[PDB]
Amino acid sequence: KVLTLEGDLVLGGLFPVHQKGGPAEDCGPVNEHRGIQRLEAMLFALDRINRDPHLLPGVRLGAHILDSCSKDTHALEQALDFVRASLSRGADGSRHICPDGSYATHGDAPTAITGVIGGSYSDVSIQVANLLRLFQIPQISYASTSAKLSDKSRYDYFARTVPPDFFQAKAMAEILRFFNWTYVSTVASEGDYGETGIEAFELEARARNICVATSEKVGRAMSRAAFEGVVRALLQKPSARVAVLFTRSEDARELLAASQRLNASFTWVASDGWGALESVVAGSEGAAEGAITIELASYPISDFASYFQSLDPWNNSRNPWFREFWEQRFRCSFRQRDCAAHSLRAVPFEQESKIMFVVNAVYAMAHALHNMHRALCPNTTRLCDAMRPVNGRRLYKDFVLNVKFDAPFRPADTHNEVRFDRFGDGIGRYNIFTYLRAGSGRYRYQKVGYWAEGLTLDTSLIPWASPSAGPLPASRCSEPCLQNEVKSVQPGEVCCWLCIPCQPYEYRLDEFTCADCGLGYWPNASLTGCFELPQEYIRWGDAWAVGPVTIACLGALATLFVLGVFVRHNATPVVKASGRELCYILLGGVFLCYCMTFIFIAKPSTAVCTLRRLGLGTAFSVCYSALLTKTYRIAISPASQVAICLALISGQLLIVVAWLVVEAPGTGKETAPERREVVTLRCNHRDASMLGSLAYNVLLIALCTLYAFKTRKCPENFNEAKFIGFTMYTTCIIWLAFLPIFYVTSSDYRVQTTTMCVSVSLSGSVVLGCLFAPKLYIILFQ
Amino acid sequence: KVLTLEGDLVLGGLFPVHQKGGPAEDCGPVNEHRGIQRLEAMLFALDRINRDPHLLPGVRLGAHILDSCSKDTHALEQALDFVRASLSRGADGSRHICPDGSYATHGDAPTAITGVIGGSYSDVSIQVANLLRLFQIPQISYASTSAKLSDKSRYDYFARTVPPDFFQAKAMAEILRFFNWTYVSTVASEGDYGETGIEAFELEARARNICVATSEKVGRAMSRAAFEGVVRALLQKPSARVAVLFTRSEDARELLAASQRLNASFTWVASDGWGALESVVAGSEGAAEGAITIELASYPISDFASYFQSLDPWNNSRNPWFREFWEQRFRCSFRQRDCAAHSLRAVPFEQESKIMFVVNAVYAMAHALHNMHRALCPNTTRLCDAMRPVNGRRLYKDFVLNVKFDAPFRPADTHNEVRFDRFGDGIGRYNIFTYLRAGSGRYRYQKVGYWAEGLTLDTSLIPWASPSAGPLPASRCSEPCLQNEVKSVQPGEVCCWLCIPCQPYEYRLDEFTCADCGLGYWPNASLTGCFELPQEYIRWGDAWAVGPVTIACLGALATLFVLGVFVRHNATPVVKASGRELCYILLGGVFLCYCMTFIFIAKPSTAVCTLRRLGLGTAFSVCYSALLTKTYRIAISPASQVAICLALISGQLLIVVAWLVVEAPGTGKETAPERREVVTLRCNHRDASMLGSLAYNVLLIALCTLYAFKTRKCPENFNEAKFIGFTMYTTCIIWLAFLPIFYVTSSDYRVQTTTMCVSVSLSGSVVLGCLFAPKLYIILFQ
Repeated sequence: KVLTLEGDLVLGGLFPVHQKGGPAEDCGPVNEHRGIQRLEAMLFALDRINRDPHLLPGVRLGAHILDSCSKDTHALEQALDFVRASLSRGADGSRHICPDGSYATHGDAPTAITGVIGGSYSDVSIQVANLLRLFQIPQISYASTSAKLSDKSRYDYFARTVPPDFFQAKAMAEILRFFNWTYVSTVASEGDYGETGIEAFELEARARNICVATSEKVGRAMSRAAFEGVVRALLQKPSARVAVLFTRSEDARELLAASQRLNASFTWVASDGWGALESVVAGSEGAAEGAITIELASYPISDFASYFQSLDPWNNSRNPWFREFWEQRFRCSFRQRDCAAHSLRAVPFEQESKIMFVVNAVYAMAHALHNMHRALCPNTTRLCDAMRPVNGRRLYKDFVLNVKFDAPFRPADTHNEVRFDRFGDGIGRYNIFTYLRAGSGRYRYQKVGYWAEGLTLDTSLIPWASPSAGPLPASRCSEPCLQNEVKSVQPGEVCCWLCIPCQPYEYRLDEFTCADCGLGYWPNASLTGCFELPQEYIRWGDAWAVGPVTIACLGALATLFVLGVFVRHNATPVVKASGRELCYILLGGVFLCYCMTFIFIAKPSTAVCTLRRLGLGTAFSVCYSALLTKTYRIAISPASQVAICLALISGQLLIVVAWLVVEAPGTGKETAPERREVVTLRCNHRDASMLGSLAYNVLLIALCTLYAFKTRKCPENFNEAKFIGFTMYTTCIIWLAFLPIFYVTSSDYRVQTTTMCVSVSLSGSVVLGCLFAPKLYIILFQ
Repeated sequence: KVLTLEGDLVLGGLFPVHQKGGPAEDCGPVNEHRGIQRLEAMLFALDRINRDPHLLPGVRLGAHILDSCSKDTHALEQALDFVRASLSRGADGSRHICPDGSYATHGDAPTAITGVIGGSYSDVSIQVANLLRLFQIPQISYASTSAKLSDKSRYDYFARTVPPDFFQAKAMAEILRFFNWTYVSTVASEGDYGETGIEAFELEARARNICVATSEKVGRAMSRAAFEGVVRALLQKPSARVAVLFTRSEDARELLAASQRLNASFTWVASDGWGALESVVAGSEGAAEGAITIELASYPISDFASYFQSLDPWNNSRNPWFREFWEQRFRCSFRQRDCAAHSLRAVPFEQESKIMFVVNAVYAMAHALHNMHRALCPNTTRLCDAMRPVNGRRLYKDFVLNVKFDAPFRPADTHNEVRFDRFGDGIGRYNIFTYLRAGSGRYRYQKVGYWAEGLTLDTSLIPWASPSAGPLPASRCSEPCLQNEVKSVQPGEVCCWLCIPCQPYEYRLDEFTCADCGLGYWPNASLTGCFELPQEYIRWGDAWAVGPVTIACLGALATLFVLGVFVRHNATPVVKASGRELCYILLGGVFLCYCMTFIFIAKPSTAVCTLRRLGLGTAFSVCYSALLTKTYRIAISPASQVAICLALISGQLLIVVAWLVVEAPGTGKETAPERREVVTLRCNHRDASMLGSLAYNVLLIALCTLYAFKTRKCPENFNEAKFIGFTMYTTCIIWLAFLPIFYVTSSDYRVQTTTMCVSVSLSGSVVLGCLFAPKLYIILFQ
C-alpha cells in the first residue's frame, strides 16, 4: 500500500507497519507498537507543518509513505518505488500492453520527492542509505542506533536524530571519570549491536588516562554453564567490582538472574540496553543494587497524544494500514460492522519513545527546506520556478547539516536544541537513572542527571553517595604511595601496577624499575642517582684511643728517662764495658716504635696504612737488632757488631718495603653489614704474601735471638742478663698470644687492630722497663 | 533505446555508444571506436554461444543491452531499468492512466536478468557496482581498470577481466628486480588513475629489499614551467637515471617532449598509459631510447572481424544504434537513400583491444551458467524449473570466482587461461615492448616477453643487453664495499647509504655506525670488539742495551779489582790511617749502583719502576755518603763518622721511599703516535713532587760535598785528594749536563732514559777509576 497526500513538496516515508512472520506470508503480521504510532506521528507533524503560519506559509507539504514491515526485499522494492517516482519522470511511459494511450502526460507519476524520513532497524536503514547514495537525495532516520553508518565514505547522504554508540561511549567515559572509576571491566555481546560500542569505549579509555581490567563477550543464547563460567571469570578479580554493559534487554535480564542465583554483589552500569524497562529486573530486584542506567532522552507530547486519541476509520480514510491496526488491536471484523462500538479513548495509550525523534526529524527537514527556499528565491513565499529539480546535494551539505532551532513541544523546564555534527549525527542527550533504595517499599529508577554536552549530575539522590557514611564505591589498583617507596611490580597488567617498596640502599630514578647501586656507597637525597657518601677522617673514639696514646706516652717517657740515666751515668763501670752507643740506638728504636704505635691510630688512608705497616716492620726489625747487639756487642769487635746490626736492619727494612710495594695497597671502603654506610676502617692490604714474609722474618729473628740467649754461663752482669731473658720471654709470649688472636679475629673491624696495637705498646713498655732496670740497679749500686 | 534478444536466461549489457557532449544535447554524439565495436563483439559472442553445441546445448541465451554514453545519470537510469525489469516482476502494474486493462499479465516485462556485462569507465563502473550491490546480482566488466574497486567491502558483487593497477605494479616490481634496479625514481599523476598504482608500487618496494629515490606528481595541465621544474628536480640526483611512470598518454607525450627539449638521456619505463601508441612519440623519437613499455595482452580475432565485415542496416535491424553508427562513420542520411553505396569491407577496420576482454567476460558468464545448470539439476539439458528466480549469491560465490577454461579463439602459439583471484580480479598478463634501435631506419616497439605468473623474458632483443659491449645500465647507491671498511654515512636517505671507510684503530661491530675505542689499545680481528693487545716484555734492542750492560760489567770489574787491591794491600801505611771499612762500604755502594744501572733496563712494570727509582736514589745517597766519609773519616772519631754516614744514608733512603710511595705509580701504556700499538715504554711515575724532592736532596748532598771540598791545605795524601776533587768535579759536570738534557728530552720515548742510564754508568765508572787510582799509586810506591 501507498499513503499519498497531495502537495507541491512531497517527502518520502518508511515505517515497519508489520513485523517478522517468516516466508509463509508476504513479510509478516501487522505490528501495533512501532510502525503505526510513528506513522501517525509523522502525519501529525506534517499536519502541524501545513497549519504552521511561521514555517512554510506559502507552499504546502506533500506526503508519500510506504510500508517496510522490517524486511529487506520489501524495503528494497519500496526504495525502487521512490526512485522510480523521483528520477524516472524525465522519460515517459514505454511501450506496454496499455492500448488506451501511448504514455501518461500528467498523472501516473507523482512529483520528485525532496527527502525520505524512515528506517528504524539497522539492516533496512543500511539498505536504504546504500540505495539512495547515487541518486543525490537526502535521507534522515529516526531509530538508527548502529554506529557503523557514521562514516561518510560508505554512507554520505544519511543523517540520524538519535545519538550513535560512540556518543554513549563518551557518556560512559564521562560518568566513569566523574566517580574516579579508572579500574573498570566491560561486557560485550555477540550480536550486531555492541561491538562498535565496546571498540569506541576501549579507544576512549586508551585515549586519556584510564584503562580496562578485562574484555569479555557474551553470545546470543546457550546453556547456563557458559554464563556461569563467564560470570566466574568476571568475579575472579577481587579488585574488579565495577563493569559496563552493552548488551540487550533479555541478555541483561538473564545476566542479572545468574548474578542473583550466584549471590554476589556488584556495582554495574549499563548502556541503553537496560533502559527504564521493568521486565529486565523481574525476580532479580535484590541483585541490581547501586546500578546506573542510561536512558534515551524522550519526553511525552500532549498534542500528539490528543491527536492520536481522536482517530477512527470513518472520517480518516487516508492511512490504508489504519484498518489493519484497528483489527489487530481489537479482535473484530469490518464485514459484520461491529468494530464501531470500540473506542481508542477508553483503552489507555502509551506513547513510543521514538515519537519525539520522528517529529524532530520531520521538523528539521522542514526547517532545511524553509532555509533553502529563503536563501534561493527570497522574492516571495510562493514556490520558486528555479527549484523544480530537487537538488539533494545542496539541500544536504548546505542546510540540514547546520540547523539551529529549538525542540518542538518542549516544556519550559528543559532547554535543548537539535543539531548535527560533521558526520550528520545528532547530539548525545542522555538521562542518568539510579537504582534508588527507597524505604517506602519496592525499588524503582530515579532520575538524577542528564548528559548533553557536559556531565551535570548531583549526588543528592544517589543512595550510596548522599550520606557519605562509608567510603565511596570505587575500584583502584596502585594509587596509594608517594616518592619514597618507588618499586613497581606488574604480574600481568600493563595499565596499572603494584606499588611495592624497594631496597633502602637502592637509588630512585625511575617509576617502573628499581636500580640497585653498589654496596660501598649509598644513594643521595638530591634525586640524582647513587654515588659515594662523605665519610669521617677519624673513626676511633676518643675514649678508646686514649688508651693507646697513653701507652705510647708512657713508653716515650720511660725511654727518655732511660736515656737521661744513661747520659748522666756515662762514667759507670757497667756502661763503660758495654754498648753505650748501642744503648742509645736501642733507646732511639724504642722512641721510633712508640711513635709508630701512636701514628697507627691516625686517619686511615693509603699512605697511612703503608706507613703504619712499614713502621711495625721496622720496629720489629730494630728490636730484634737491639736484642742481638745486646747479646753480641757485650762480648765480634766493638765496631763490627753495630755494623752488622745496622746491615741486617737495613736488609730487613728493604725486604719488608719490597714486600709491601710489590702488592697493591688500595684505599677501598668495606662495610660488614649488608645495608650500612661504608667508612674507611682498614687498608686494602689484606691477607697476602707480604704479611707472611714479614712473619717469617720475625720468626727467624726470634730464632736467632733464642740461639743467642742459649748462652747460660755469663758471670758478668747477671742482673741485666736475666732481665733481658725475662723481656725476650715476655715478648715471645705476647707474640704467640697475638698470632692466634689476630688469626681468629681477622674478620673483626677494629677489635683485632686495637688489640694488636695495645699488645705492641705493652711489649714496648715492658722492653723499655727491662732495659731501664739494669741502669737503675747500676746507679743504685754505684 | 534498448536492444532485446529473446531467450530464457537474459544477460544484461552496458556500452557507451555515445560520448561527452555537454548538457546541450541528451548526452552527446555517437561514438564509433569504443561502444559500437564492443556491442557487436558481445552480440557475436552470444550468437556463437547460441550455436555452441558443447556450451548450453538445450536452452538459448537472451540479451538486454542499454545505452550508457559515458554518463552518471543516464547509466543510473539504465540500471534502474534493469532492476525494475528483474526484481519488480512480483508485483503487477499499479493503477495508472492505462484504461485498456488493470495491469499486464504476460508482456510488458522481460524475464529477470541473470547477469550484466558492462562498465568501461571508472565512474560508471563505480555507479553500477554500488547500485547492483544490494539486489544480489553478479556484475562483470570489460574495461574497468580502476584499482580502488578491488576491495570486497564496498564492492562485493563485481568482477573484471582486465588486470587492476596493483597487478601492473607487481609486474613493474618484477621487471625492476630482474635488472637489479634497486635505486629508482617514480613519476605520478594528479588524475584519478595513477595514485593507487604509485601507492601499490611503493608498498611492494618497502615490502621486500628495494627502495625509492623520490616521489613526484604531475598535474593535469598547466604551463611548461612546472614541467621544467619537476624534470629538473628529477634529474637533480646524478645517480637517478631510471624512472617509472603511471601517467596518461598526453602527459607522457608532453614529458617526452620536455625531455627532448632539455636534451637529457634517461632510461624510462612506463605503465599501460604509454602502450603501443605512436602519436605519443611523435617529434620525440630521439628521447625515448632504451625504454620499456607495458602493454595489455590482447590478440586479434579473425572470426569476430569476419563477422563485423558482413554488416549492413538492411538484414540486421536488431541493433538500434547501428544506424547512428553508420551515419557517423559515413556522412550520409537514410532519407535520401544514398547510404547503400558505401560498404564496410572497402574501408579498413582495426579491432579494439577490449574486444577480447568482453568476449572472455561473456564466455566466462556462459561457463558459470553451464556449471550452475549442471550442478543444480543434472537430470536433463533443458532449463530447470527450480532455478527460475535467479539466485545471484550462489552463482557469484560458487561459480564465477573459480572458473577453469581456456581462452576463446586461442591461437596455437600462446598458452593462457582465464581465472579470478579472491577479490574477483582477472589475472595479470602483460607484454613487454622495447624501444629497439634497429639500423634499418625508423624505431618501433618490439615484443620481447610476457608476464602472466612469472617473469620470463630474454635479452636477445634488448638493444642495451644483447652484445654486452659495455656495462649494464643500472642505478645503485652503496653496493661496493666489504667487511673491511664498514663506516656508513646517510645525508638524507634512509634506505641506502654511503659506504665510507672508518678509522683503522676503531673496531667494527655494527653496519650503521663506527665505534671508536680507546687509543691505548687496538681492535681484534676475531670480530668481538676493541680490547687490549698483547705486548712484549722486553722492548729495548739487544745492540742498544749491550752498551749499558757492558758499562755495568766494566764498572763491576773495576770495583772488584779495587776491592781485591785493598784486601791484598791491607797493611799499607796509606790504607791503615784511612777508612778501610769506608773503602769497603764505597766498593759495596759502587757494586749496588752498577747492579741498579743493570736492572734499570729490565722488563718495565710497576715493581720495576719502584725498584729502579729506589735504586737510583740509593745510589745517589750512597755516593754522597761515601764522598762525605772520605772527606771526614780521613781526619769526628773513627767510629762516629761511619755512624753518621749510615744515619744520613738511611734518612735519605726513607725520604725517597716515602716520596715514591705517596704517589700513584701505575702501569699504563702510552703511545706517542695517534694510531699505533701501545707498548710499555715509559712509566706512570711522571713529573710530580717526588722527583723534585729527590733532586732537592741530591742538590743538598752536592752542596754539602762542595762545602767539605773547601779544604785545600791537606798535606797528607794529596794525590787521592786531587783525584777525589777531579771525580766530584766530573760528577757535578755530568749532573749539570744531564739536568737540562733530561728536562728537554722528557718528551722522548727511549732517548732520555738511555742517555741518563749511560751518563750514570759513566759517572760510576769514573768514580770507581778515581778511587782505584790512589790504591794503585800506593801499591806502586810501596
